[PDB]
Amino acid sequence: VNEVPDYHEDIHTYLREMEVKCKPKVGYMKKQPDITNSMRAILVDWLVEVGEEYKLQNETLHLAVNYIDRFLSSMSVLRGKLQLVGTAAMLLASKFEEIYPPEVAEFVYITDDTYTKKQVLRMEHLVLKVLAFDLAAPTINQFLTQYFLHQQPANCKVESLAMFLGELSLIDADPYLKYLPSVIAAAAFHLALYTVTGQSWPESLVQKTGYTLETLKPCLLDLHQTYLRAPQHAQQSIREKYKNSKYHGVSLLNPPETLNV
Amino acid sequence: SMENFQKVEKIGEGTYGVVYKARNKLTGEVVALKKITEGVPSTAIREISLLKELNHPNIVKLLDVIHTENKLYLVFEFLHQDLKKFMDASALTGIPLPLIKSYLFQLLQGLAFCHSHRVLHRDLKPQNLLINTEGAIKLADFGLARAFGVPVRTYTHEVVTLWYRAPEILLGCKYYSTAVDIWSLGCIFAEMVTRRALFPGDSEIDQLFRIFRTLGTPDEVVWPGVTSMPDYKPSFPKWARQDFSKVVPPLDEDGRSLLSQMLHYDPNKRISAKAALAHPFFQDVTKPVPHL
Ligand SMILES: COc1ccc2c(c1)/C(=C/c1cnc[nH]1)C(=O)N2
Repeated sequence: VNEVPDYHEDIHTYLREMEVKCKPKVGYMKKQPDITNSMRAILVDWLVEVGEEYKLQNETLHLAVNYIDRFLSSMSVLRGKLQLVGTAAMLLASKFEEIYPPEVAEFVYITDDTYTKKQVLRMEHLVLKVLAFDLAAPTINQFLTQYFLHQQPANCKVESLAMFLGELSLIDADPYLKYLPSVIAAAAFHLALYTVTGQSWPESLVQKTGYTLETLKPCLLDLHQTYLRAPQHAQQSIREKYKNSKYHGVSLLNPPETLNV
Repeated sequence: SMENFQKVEKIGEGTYGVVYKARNKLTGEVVALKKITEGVPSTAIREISLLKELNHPNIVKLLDVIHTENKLYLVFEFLHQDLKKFMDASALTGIPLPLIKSYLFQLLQGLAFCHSHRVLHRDLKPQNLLINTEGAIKLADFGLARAFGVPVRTYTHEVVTLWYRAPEILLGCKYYSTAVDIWSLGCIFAEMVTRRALFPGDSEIDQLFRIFRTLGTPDEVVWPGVTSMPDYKPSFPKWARQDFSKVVPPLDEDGRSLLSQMLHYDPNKRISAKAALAHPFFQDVTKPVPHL
């Protein structure tokens, strides 16, 4: 019952439909006059640090990022206000997903008093208005945990490494805004499985998802390059986080040099 | 913003704030207005976000949200009465069997739709089930609900109004799932038939002992793993399981069979809402208007 046998295919279908509706605009950053891909990377890396400091769920982080990308798809923001958007997004995601969210004062503290309490609460309301309260969005993690049920047998390193790779994709809007969560999750699962065990995307997931290594190839080639370059990336908080024994130290594993795909 | 609504009277109150009956002056529609620091409450954020996609004939509809600087109004569909008040008003007449069966059939359709959309309700009790004069019954109050993942992760402990709370929650299990809302509906089926709560405890331990006195103290045969659960104690008294026909004497054989599957100890064996819709108890189900 913890794997909901009678509902898991209905839920998967439903998430498939909702990811298309919650999808940010692929080309938004070129329409932002004052912010760039690089400034977004810095913000998302900081949110990883905040989630680590307050011991928040990984789902909470993924939700906050969906909210930010949706908000910036329609609202032009100056570089001095980008962190105010991020803070309000993380506050909303914590209220939705956490048993014990941090208090608003804690969210003011982590911005170093760049912003007042009143500014954070005002931005909360604006983000709710712009998104029309539509907060129950699908994430990469929601698809990953379903895919993990197809392992024969379950491997903790495969699970943590796929999580790590999905997380790295959050940092880089080019190229990852062009792929759906269910696709990033599938490429991440295949790459982690291959790296740890030598195995490949299983037939049982072809039956569930309709995705094959053929349709996954473009995202897989991107993700592979990202994994190879991760030690040199300007942003490092995800690699540091996934050194921890909580995540079986998976950021210390060596990427495969080729995929044969 | 609210210029088009005329308040009529107060109809409810809770943790959230207060509910009024009101009437749209332009369309004539009757509505329920739920009126609502740390910014917007997390219970309101969950209610609004989760009801945006839960459009179903047996789930109360969220029609609009009016979010000012100062107040937040949720504009909901209005229904005449709650099932708790109807059960009181049916005192010595009883509620006819065709109406009980229709209401249970409808509650199971609403619940299966929630579960198919990854939502746990977590507070099903007669006060949160609303009825109208045409024979509909609908699930209401999603402020205690929560969107789940597959498989589930640990969520808020000690949930569900005590009298309707499942044993896996009382025993402190790390995980709970869709089976908790089924337990609640089993308690509600018994209550419609008798008119009194099935397990009316006054503390968590008294709640457990009342359930054990009716269904037997569970062991490793009936419920594998039970003796390792965090709040299980080997000193619990060991009560014998009672012939199910003594639990709700007026219920026939099919009714008894469905109730026993909704109140199974082991959450892995408890019946799903989806599976229950095909139970032989519902072979002759219709949808009559309520008798009062
Ligand atoms: C508590 O949340 C809700 C939500 C929607 C609602 C009611 C209550 C509600 C309450 C009620 C009580 N008796 C008649 N109606 C109603 O008609 N619609």
